[PDB]
Amino acid sequence: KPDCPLICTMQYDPVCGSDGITYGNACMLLGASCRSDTPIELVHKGRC
Repeated sequence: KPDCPLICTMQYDPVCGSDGITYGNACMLLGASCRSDTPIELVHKGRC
């Protein structure tokens, strides 16, 4: 599973991550995959 970032931004860059969720940003995901529930990933850089 990926890792976590170091505070990306608030430039709403909603990306659909392999799990079924649109994260505020692919960065906010690294934080998720790091402490969400399972090994998440990225599929589309937008609203799916």
